[PDB]
Amino acid sequence: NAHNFPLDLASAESAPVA
Amino acid sequence: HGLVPRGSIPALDYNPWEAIQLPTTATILDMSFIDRHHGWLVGVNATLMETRDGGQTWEPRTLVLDHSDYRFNSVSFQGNEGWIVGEPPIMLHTTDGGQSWSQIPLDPKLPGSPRLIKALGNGSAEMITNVGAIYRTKDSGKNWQALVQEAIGVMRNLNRSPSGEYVAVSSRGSFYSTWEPGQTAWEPHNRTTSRRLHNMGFTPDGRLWMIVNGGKIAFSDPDNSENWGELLSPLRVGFLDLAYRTPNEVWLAGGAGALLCSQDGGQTWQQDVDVKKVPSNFYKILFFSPDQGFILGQKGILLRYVTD
Repeated sequence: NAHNFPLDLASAESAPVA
Repeated sequence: HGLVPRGSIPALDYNPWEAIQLPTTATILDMSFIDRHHGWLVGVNATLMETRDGGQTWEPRTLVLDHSDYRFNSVSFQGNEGWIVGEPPIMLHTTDGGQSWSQIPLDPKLPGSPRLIKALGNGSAEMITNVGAIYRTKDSGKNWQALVQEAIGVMRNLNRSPSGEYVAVSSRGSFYSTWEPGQTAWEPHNRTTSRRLHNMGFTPDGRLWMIVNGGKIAFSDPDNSENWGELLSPLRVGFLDLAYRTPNEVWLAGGAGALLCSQDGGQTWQQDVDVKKVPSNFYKILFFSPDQGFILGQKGILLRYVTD
């Protein structure tokens, strides 16, 4: 299965977990 | 436990590995060190543990997540900056040596699930997914850019070279693929044995190594990374990982306590008979220096290299 990937990603603001 | 009969392959005179039982039965999947003493390990069921004595003792660290079913696949520290990725998609990040951790929500467009993260220090990292997507961040994970555009199939047993190259075996071991910076796509390679490929990685001298089904290994040609030498049979058992401690000393880990060492760069092999007592497959060998190394087992079992 051939796949073409998003060129850019963005992350929402991080949340504390520890 | 672990009595080996006469006629086996020659035994190593010394056992440098000590078995450790972690305070868990979770399988451990990866480990990374900040310096010689302070390190971290991760595993199934969102297991996260910290050492401050070089891995002699480990303490669990509490995380508050939305559930505890995550498989933490990979952990990587460069200095005080550390990253963890896992499945279903999760990413954790620290900038203070793991005192405090934040979850970085991963873009829902992420292709596949994270399999490896590599800390580059000072806000940069690269991440690879099981379908071979490669993303780099330079701003502590706020933005990611694709380093490759195209791939085929599901990858397995990703390995990274010192210069940032990757090699991966396909999900069925029928072929393998390579990528290096500047390539818009992975390049697939046909395997050279009938036997299915189980794992591949890099030597300290610019070659590839491969483990194939049936307890056999091979090394690529220095003249031509796509020509492979003769299949070797170290035990005359399936092997799971291979790792160099020095240019010439190679360790080969397999099922049911199988652990071999070669002191001639992989030519001849000796069995570490002492670790055959330990009732665990040996999945992964990690050397962080010539003096500091761990082998990941099952049920919370680790082997720790003691310098001797």
